[PDB]
Amino acid sequence: MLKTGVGVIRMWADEGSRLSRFRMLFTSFVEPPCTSSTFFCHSNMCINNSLVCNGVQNCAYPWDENHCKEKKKAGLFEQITKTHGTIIGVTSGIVLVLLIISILVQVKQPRKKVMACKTA
Amino acid sequence: LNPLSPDIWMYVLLACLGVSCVLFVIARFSPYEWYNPHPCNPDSDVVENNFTLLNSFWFGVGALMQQGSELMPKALSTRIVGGIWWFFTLIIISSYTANLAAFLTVERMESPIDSADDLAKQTKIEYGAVEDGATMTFFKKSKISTYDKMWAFMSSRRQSVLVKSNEEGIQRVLTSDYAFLMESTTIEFVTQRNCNLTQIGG
Amino acid sequence: TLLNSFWFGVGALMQQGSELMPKALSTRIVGGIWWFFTLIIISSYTANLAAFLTVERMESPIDSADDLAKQTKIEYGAVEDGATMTFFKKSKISTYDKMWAFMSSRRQSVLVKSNEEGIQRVLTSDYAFLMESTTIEFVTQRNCNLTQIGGLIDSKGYGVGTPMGSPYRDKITIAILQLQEEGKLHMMKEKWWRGNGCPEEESKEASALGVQNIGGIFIVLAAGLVLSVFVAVGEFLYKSKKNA
Amino acid sequence: AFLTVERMESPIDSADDLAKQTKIEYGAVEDGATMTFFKKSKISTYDKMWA
Amino acid sequence: LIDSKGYGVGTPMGSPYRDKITIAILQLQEEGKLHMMKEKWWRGNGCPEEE
Ligand SMILES: CCCCCCCC/C=C/CCCCCCCC(=O)O[C@@H](COC(=O)CCCCCCCCCCCCCCC)COP(=O)([O-])OCC[N+](C)(C)C
Ligand SMILES: CCCCCCCC/C=C\CCCCCCCC(=O)O[C@@H](COC(=O)CCCCCCCCCCCCCCC)COP(=O)([O-])OCC[N+](C)(C)C
Ligand SMILES: CCCCCCCC/C=C\CCCCCCCC(=O)O[C@@H](COC(=O)CCCCCCCCCCCCCCC)COP(=O)([O-])OCC[N+](C)(C)C
Ligand SMILES: CCCCCCCC/C=C\CCCCCCCC(=O)O[C@@H](COC(=O)CCCCCCCCCCCCCCC)COP(=O)([O-])OCC[N+](C)(C)C
Ligand SMILES: CCCCCCCC/C=C\CCCCCCCC(=O)O[C@@H](COC(=O)CCCCCCCCCCCCCCC)COP(=O)([O-])OCC[N+](C)(C)C
Ligand SMILES: *[C@@H]1O[C@H](CO)[C@@H](O[C@@H]2O[C@H](CO)[C@@H](O)[C@H](O)[C@H]2NC(C)=O)[C@H](O)[C@H]1NC(C)=O
Ligand SMILES: *[C@@H]1O[C@H](CO)[C@@H](O)[C@H](O)[C@H]1NC(C)=O
Ligand SMILES: *[C@@H]1O[C@H](CO)[C@@H](O)[C@H](O)[C@H]1NC(C)=O
Ligand SMILES: *[C@@H]1O[C@H](CO)[C@@H](O)[C@H](O)[C@H]1NC(C)=O
Repeated sequence: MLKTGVGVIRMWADEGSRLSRFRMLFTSFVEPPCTSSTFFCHSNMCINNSLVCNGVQNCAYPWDENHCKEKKKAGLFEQITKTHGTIIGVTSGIVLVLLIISILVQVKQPRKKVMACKTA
Repeated sequence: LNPLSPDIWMYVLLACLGVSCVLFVIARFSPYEWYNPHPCNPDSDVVENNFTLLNSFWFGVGALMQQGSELMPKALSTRIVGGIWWFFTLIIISSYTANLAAFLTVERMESPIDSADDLAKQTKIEYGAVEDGATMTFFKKSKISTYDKMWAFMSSRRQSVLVKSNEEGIQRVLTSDYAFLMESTTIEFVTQRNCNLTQIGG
Repeated sequence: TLLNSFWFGVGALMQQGSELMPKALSTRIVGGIWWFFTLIIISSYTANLAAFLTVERMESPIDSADDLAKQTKIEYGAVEDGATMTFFKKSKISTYDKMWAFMSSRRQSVLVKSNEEGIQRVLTSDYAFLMESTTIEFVTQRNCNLTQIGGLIDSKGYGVGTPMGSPYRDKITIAILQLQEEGKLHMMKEKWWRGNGCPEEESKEASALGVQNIGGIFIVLAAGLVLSVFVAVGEFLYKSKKNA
Repeated sequence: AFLTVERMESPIDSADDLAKQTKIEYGAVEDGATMTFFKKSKISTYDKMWA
Repeated sequence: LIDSKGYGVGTPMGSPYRDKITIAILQLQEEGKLHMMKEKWWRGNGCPEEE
């Protein structure tokens, strides 16, 4: 938590240990109180609004990316989609045929005083 | 509505629209269903069925809510529909009652965390402490096996769970699954000034 | 009729009632019992299905490597040319040679390279990886979705080594045997081999019945209607021939 | 309720769960290696079995 | 298993027969005889029942 204004991090390695790895992450921050366009991280910090929901958890706990994701709704409509939505509609392709044919049978063929064969 | 998934509720109502219509098709197709309701000297063009499209569709719902009806499946062709649609109902209601008797007892079988010994088990709920206060110094030199095991979490996984300040420690509880450990008076100040919080344990 | 009396049986078994209307005192005693036969069966079906959905007590496959010798559907495993693989290929017990009889003839996939690579085969397939018995007790308590089935096949033993001829062979043997009986050598085991929170399991609410749980009914429902049409054309042939 | 309580009841199963069962009494041979093990044990479950 | 003891062929205090039986015992574990000897005597006379 470098107090001053710039930082000059150093890597030292040689013929003995050339294969070495590290990956940094810096963040500018100001002490409280905290004005607008500054997500006030509770870590004695104030970071820029550009760091909000970008994907780096700067004020070490994920405070900016925590409580941040776009989601959806409508659990009845979360399956009207690929294959599972088709097998609803495949059987809906069955049931609707069983409905319209059941319209024609009742209208064309009555119940009262008729012969003992019809139907389709 | 919860004990059955919302695709089952659509598949049941699609079946009730289905099986009622298929029973309607067979009812004006079957020859051993055309009967004579004639009290007098029979056989003068008074041979009918009972099943309209309205009647066959109030045999579907009438056998789904388990009340029965009057529509009276008489032909062997139609009773097989009645012999299955009844068995379709008797599994759905006996899986609705069985599953709703699982939601109401699992919420009774659970106990809320009320004692830090039971917080020693809950790895899904993370601990907390103020940074190097009296509380943190208590656990790292404790001797009771449950308390050292509570330190065994916070030592190995420090990094996030050992927060800096008490005012900062409240917001971790307020915005996550956190189990912050402060002085017992400051809890009794915070709890009655912020009514959505509590003190579990002793 | 015989048809009417047999649609009083099913009509009172699915609890819908019927029209057949038992009128004689002789017949109502049959109706007075067959109704009571139904009301216990359905109330023991609903009661027991409300016991499966609130307390899941899942069973298991293979529980002893002798029963894993039968399961050709579940493939074996070993680290590549470790102590484990060398044990089976010179074993003598007929079950263990038969376990080698799988892995020799079908090598090619089931004899994986590394122990860390061997865990992922179990984690992502139907695999039966065979490692040292301590490393199981380390892996199982650090990855709570895994288990140890079976017991102990071989009996090895670790040991503080020494040069060939040394006083430090014997005077550590005095020292090791004290730590077993003092209880430290067991207490040291529960410091390091104890896992970080594996009791994460309990009776969870089922959250639904899905098509995976109850989907056989729609198969029974669809098969009943297709059977009915074959019955529906049956009277159509039967009545017309008797009409003619 | 009868059919879910008996499913919720588990057998005796690992001496830690025998530490709870006061209804099922313990045992040991008289002053053998087994009895001498518990009275100088240190693990809290085993001392409670000696208790 | 609660404790871990171990049986063992004894010897007088300082003897060559400590070491040269240790060579011999360790061969019988890996040859498989020492397990096969266990299934000669500890195998019971017909319990199976398939549980
Ligand atoms: C893939 C499967 C497809 C198979 C195709 C399925 C086809 C099944 C078809 C089924 C329709 C016919 C069977 C029931 C009879 C209906 C009753 C009625 O209407 O009056 C009947 C009276 O008959 C009587 O007098 C006796 C009645 C009591 C016993 C009924 C038979 C028991 C068969 C138990 C099981 C039955 C079969 C069960 C099938 C599982 C009419 O009698 P009749 O014929 O008019 O008399 C002829 C007289 N004549 C020559 C002078 C004119
Ligand atoms: C025992 C046997 C009985 C069988 C009878 C079966 C039918 C019974 C007849 C009538 C009862 C009601 C029918 C609803 C059935 C499915 C809806 C559903 O799954 O619930 C979903 C929505 O459900 C609702 O909240 C209300 C319905 C939403 C309105 C839009 C769909 C209705 C339109 C036409 C529908 C048919 C379309 C197809 C036909 C044209 C889930 O509820 P929720 O929103 O998540 O609740 C919010 C609160 N919570 C988040 C904290 C939990
Ligand atoms: C008009 C008639 C009304 C009468 C009412 C009676 C109500 C009840 C009255 C009294 C309660 C009975 C208490 C007695 C104890 C039972 C003894 C027993 O063990 O089971 C007995 C079985 O048979 C029985 O269960 C007897 C009772 C039922 C009789 C038949 C049903 C009544 C029909 C009418 C009711 C429905 C219609 C409604 C009526 C409006 C004998 O068992 P077992 O064979 O010795 O077992 C040993 C065999 N083994 C060795 C192989 C294992
Ligand atoms: C008039 C009839 C026309 C149709 C209208 C029906 C009316 C109602 C219409 C719609 C109601 C809802 C649809 C019903 C099925 C639900 C969809 C589903 O996924 O379930 C099943 C699919 O089912 C099949 O794929 C079976 C193959 C075709 C059905 C054959 C029926 C009997 C055939 C003739 C009978 C011959 C007679 C007797 C002689 C022997 C699930 O199958 P799964 O592969 O296990 O799923 C994998 C997922 N899992 C592993 C995680 C579980
Ligand atoms: C007149 C009629 C009298 C006969 C009664 C005898 C009843 C005895 C009933 C079943 C026999 C039980 C013996 C064991 C065999 C079960 C195995 C089986 O076949 O399951 C089959 C399904 O289920 C069926 O298709 C069978 C039922 C047919 C429709 C029900 C009508 C019953 C007759 C009328 C009853 C009405 C009321 C009663 C009054 C009459 C297997 O399905 P699958 O094809 O493998 O699906 C593959 C898809 N999968 C891969 C995703 C899984
Ligand atoms: C429940 O357990 C089964 C059995 O292990 C899991 O099925 C395997 O899952 C892995 C990971 O997705 C796959 O690589 C395997 O191919 C699956 N095997 C089979 C036979 O399906 C299943 O994923 C587990 N359930 C969940 C929600 O993870
Ligand atoms: C950094 O700060 C500016 C002003 O506070 C703000 O618009 C933004 O979050 C950052 N800048 C850019 C160019 O994204
Ligand atoms: C407690 O609950 C929410 C935080 O989850 C907060 O918005 C609400 O205002 C609080 N209620 C009070 C302070 O009475
Ligand atoms: C255990 O396995 C399941 C796969 O069903 C997975 O969801 C879970 O995350 C695994 N646990 C760990 C710690 O990897």
